[PDB]
Amino acid sequence: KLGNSAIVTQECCAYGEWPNYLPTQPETATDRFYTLKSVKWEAGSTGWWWKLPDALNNIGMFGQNVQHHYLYRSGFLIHVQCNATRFHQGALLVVAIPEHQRGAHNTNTSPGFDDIMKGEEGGTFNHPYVLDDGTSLACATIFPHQWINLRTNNSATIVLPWMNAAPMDFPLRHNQWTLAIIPVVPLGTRTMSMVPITVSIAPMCCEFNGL
Amino acid sequence: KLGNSAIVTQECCAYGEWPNYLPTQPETATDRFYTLKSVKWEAGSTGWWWKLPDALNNIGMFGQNVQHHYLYRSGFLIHVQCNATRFHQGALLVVAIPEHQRGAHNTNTSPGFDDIMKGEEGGTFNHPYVLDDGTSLACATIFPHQWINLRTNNSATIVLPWMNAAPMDFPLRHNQWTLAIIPVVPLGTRTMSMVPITVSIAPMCCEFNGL
Amino acid sequence: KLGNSAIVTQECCAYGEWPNYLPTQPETATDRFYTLKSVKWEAGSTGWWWKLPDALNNIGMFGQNVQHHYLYRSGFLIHVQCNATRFHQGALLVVAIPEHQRGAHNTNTSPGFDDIMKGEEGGTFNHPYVLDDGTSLACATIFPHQWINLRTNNSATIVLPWMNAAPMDFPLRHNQWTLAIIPVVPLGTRTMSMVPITVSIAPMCCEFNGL
Amino acid sequence: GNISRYYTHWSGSLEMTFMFCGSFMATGKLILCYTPPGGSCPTTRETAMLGTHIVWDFGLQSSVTLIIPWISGSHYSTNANVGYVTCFMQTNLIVPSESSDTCSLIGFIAAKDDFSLRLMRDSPDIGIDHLHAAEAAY
Amino acid sequence: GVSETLVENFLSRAALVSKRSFEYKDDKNFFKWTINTRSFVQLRRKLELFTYLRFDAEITILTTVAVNGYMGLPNLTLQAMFVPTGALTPEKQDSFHWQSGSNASVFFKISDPPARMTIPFMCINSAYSVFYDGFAGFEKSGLYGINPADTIGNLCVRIVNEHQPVGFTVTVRVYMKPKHIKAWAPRPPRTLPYMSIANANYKGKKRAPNALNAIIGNRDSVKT
Repeated sequence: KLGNSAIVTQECCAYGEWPNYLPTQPETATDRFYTLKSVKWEAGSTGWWWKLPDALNNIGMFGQNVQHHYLYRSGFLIHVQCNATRFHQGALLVVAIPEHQRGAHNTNTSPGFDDIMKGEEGGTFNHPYVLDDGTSLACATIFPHQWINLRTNNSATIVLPWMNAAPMDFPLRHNQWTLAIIPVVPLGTRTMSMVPITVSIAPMCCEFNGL
Repeated sequence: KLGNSAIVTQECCAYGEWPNYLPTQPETATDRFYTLKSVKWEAGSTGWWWKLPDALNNIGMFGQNVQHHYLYRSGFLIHVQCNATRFHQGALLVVAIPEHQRGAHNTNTSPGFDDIMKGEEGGTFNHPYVLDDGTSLACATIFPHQWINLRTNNSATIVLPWMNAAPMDFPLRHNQWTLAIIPVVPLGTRTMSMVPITVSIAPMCCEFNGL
Repeated sequence: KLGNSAIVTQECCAYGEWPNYLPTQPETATDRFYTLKSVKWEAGSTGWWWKLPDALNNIGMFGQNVQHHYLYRSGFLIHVQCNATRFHQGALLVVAIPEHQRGAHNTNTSPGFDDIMKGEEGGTFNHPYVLDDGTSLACATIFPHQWINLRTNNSATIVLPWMNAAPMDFPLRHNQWTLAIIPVVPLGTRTMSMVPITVSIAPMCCEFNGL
Repeated sequence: GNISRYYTHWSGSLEMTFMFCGSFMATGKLILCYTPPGGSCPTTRETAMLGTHIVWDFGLQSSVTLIIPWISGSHYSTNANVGYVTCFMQTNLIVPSESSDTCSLIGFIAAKDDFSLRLMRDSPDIGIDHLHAAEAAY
Repeated sequence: GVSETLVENFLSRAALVSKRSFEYKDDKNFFKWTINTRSFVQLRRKLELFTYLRFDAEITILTTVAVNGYMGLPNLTLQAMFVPTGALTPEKQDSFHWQSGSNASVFFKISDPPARMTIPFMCINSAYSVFYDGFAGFEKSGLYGINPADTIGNLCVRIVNEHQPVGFTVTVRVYMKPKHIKAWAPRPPRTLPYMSIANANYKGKKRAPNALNAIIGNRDSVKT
């Protein structure tokens, strides 16, 4: 439970690291679930990707601690929930890619500022089979990942530790992680369904230096 | 759990006799679930009957221990599972008839070899109300029986001890038991459904004498 | 004494290794003497060779454990008996050649499948003086060997341990040993005699992996 | 199978995991046969009972784990017969009138603790053409 | 090592990274090379299995010599000078910057064994960001994935001897070999062919294998 906004209930972690503080350390301002917009998962939906903390420069006391702090240091605690009934079938891969250097298809030109920086809007995979960077989705379970199989569960929980070689980073140009939700098995029902996928990001162990 | 083929999970018994060895005694060869074919239960399905161990002369290490052993001695542990959803209605009687001397309707001629010996194919009741032998289904709960009521459960489990006056028997001519599945309450849904009924037979306390 | 077939009575060993198990381990199925056909030793008989375990793919519970097991692991206990009277003279060398890479005479072409694989039929040396592979019979007592001198004895016994660099082997393509019986001193009597030579192979410490 | 293409001899128990991804009401059984190498690939479901196989009811379970045993790898560059994992229908697919009638499986594979790779060679996967920013590091 | 699957053993095979048959006669009289991971795609695909690395690269300059289509091969003196990510590179073959008292040259002859220096962990951060999801500097014009805390350095190599060296072409091979490798956060192996040495673009082959829509070569049916 994080912040005055009681949203979801957690205690799956990642990299064996529950976040601890390894100066401004927010614990009631930023440590709260910033629920994003719920994206409509249909039958022909390819994927979605949110680059953290680029998705949180806009929203909340974390967003004020980006515009008023030059260097940040934060781990995350993320929570994806896919509210579908007992007649929907489908499977998501909620994968959290560290340093997702995306690729541009078929050209020699690197991605620009308006292909990598989206923010709260998120984005969408174009070739999700190779994760938009030439690798493979079939091997993409080496990351911190979690399965939303709508037969079994409908929710996910990944913890994202501080993933930089640097001790602290500046937020408006670099993005550590990349939450990415790829429907492996596409959604099915006979009526032919816009099932929503709600993403709540909660920062953990925030530090901010340089007013 | 019997054999390298982990199939179903049990511990209902019958005749107060969990099988014990009262010479070749298979315990990893034959003691395993020989899953038969799943028969389609529809609305106009009368019944099904499998004469044991005539259904298992073909299949497996038990079938090699029939063709290479003159006398056998085995109890059984049987398991019927009827995989239907929460919209199917129906009720089976999984009855296990010892010495099911079947009858031929309307004639003075006894049943032949190709009316009693079927094997893996099984068979089907013609007049299930009298169990094809002039008795009655309404009194047929005096046998080892079990109810599959698709409202409540969908599985059954009967244990079949060694049922001979003789100490050991020869298998290619005599059949002790007769697993018989009679749908009392026939299957119902509005679409007008081929619900399958899967039968797994596992032998217990196998003995074989006479190579 | 091995198996239900009591054949011959033993306790000479070889390589200092009485077999022990260094998964399916037959001890009553395969551990038994598979008596082959008795070959007629005459005056002009050159030799006989049986590649083990190619001679036992056909015969017995070992033969079923070849066709139903991909990898085998077995030592042997072999027994040659040459039943001739007190008027026959002669001497056999019962030699057990590990890895008998045979040779084809006078040609550059390697032996095929139907010159190496015979099985229960056995085979016959063509140039027994060089053991069909260019070496020498005069030095062939470096193997596990045994002398049947019909003046003194008439029987032989060799124990064959597991002779592979590999831990387990596949049987239908490789043959470890090669029992070979070469009459050094040819058989003699004045009438001008088809003295038989009976070979009993008993496996020891059978292992079989891969159904 | 991308780390083991940087090597020559692999050996150890793999571990397959399948995961049914249909609706909550979808019932039926799948029989999952492991054919050991050199054996016969099953076609009839009844002759498929030869080695290790499991009847998997995906009405109850949603995921099964199928251990493949020791294989020992390239102990014989040459085409051959090295195992099969075979999955037949056992019953049928029983979905209700509202769920979609075309369900789906996905399958996973992980080596276990006894997996061992040795003798290192370069991967055959990568090669082909000229790259962009050629000689731009000079 | 204990196993051959250990990361110190998996990556520290010495790989060729540069090869410049530079022609010296009487800018083009020498070569430099930006030391980067992205040179040869056999090693590049192995370093891009990981996100963060920390390796002491050793550099083993092998210098050959060959006569063009005079019977003896002259034993020249060379200079492989490691310019880091700091001060200027020599603009000419005999400028002032070769005589720098801070760039650490080596002075090796051709007839010696191959020269060998060990460039240490050369970064600002605690690891090499192989993949960088950000932008350099401040502008929107900073290219994607180019971190200034990733360039190991430069390696300017010249022939120390004077001109009129006549048409014996000098082919210089340079072998990088990581040491003390500590590797963090592994990644999926790249399956599509490369486009540039700068970024992770993807095009695929025309048909499978290693294509965009099908990575494994197509069998006929699922029951094959």
